[PDB]
Amino acid sequence: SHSMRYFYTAVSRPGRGEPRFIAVGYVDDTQFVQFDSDAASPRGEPRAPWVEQEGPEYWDRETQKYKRQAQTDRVNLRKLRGYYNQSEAGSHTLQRMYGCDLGPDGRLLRGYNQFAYDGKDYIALNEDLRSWTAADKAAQITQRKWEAAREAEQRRAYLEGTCVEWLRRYLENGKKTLQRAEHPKTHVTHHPVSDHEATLRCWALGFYPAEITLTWQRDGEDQTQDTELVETRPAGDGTFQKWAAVVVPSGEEQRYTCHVQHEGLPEPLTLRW
Amino acid sequence: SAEPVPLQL
Amino acid sequence: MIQRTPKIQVYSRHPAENGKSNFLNCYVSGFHPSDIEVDLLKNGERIEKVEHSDLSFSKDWSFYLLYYTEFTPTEKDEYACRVNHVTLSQPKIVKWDRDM
Repeated sequence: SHSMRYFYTAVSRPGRGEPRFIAVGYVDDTQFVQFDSDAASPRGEPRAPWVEQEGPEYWDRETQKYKRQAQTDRVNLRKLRGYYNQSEAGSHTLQRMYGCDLGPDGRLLRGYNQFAYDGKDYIALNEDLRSWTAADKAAQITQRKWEAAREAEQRRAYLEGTCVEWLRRYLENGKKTLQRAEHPKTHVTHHPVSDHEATLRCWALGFYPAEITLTWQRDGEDQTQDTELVETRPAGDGTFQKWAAVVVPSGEEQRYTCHVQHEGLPEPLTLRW
Repeated sequence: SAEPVPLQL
Repeated sequence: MIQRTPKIQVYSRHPAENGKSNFLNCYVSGFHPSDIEVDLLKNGERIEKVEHSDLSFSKDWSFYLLYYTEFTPTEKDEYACRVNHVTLSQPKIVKWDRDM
């Protein structure tokens, strides 16, 4: 159930000059790397103890890569401005997401390589790793350029071999925290609303991994439409938080049951107020 | 480890 | 250029205890572009030692950020999160609720 993902953010500034280049790298929901072009001497930064044991020479190589990407996204943003017949005036965004989902053995389950320009899909590597999906006419230019260059075939070697070898090294290096599941700490809170209503709130706290879903059931029936759900939030210690809420009649609370499914939970929990 | 050669579109 | 309005969650790291140490969080998510002003407030004032996560995105390309300050709840001090983005007609202030 493990994946390595890399997230790149390139933001142009009005007129000319260097764009803003941000690179984040994650192993599931645990970040191990940051790069920020906004530094007079930019460097690769380790965000997890398991990559800190990795050689200082490995740390120069990561920096050179992101320094190559930052230099490359300036020309990418420049080209797209021309694909969209846009001026140097005004800030634009170019995002790339690439990475690997680990299979049941030490094989690639799925490979990703996709782009967004101003937060609209641009081009995506298809599941076969041989093909691309262009969203507009502009992206079809990148696509015809990419199909001629055989970019997909070239990018295949990294997703399949390299991305996998590294996720595996990181999973062995961080086996203590990366390879374990921390179950949520469940409880229910009751909050009267009126003479005829009351909010029933099911909290899930201190869990790892993220968004491993809660539910409210009225007499065995899942409340898929009446459930007030908050987005899964980082606690800030590597753990996550989420709650599920439901407004219920005055004295009917007993019909409502909260369900929790988590890989750290050997059995789906049922709880009431 | 990041992908070595950058993607030019 | 598509512009998306931020989602704001104001909360503490561990459950609230008056007088005991904690970390105050403001999770901003689902926003596009990346330029954002995020501030944590103690009694409507700007907390100076508010740290943040390294900008990242979701499946839909929307951005997310985590701002945090190591705090102490009390009953009197009123913490909140203030956010500013292109989308907002005026900055959004979201009060920290112990049970939110």
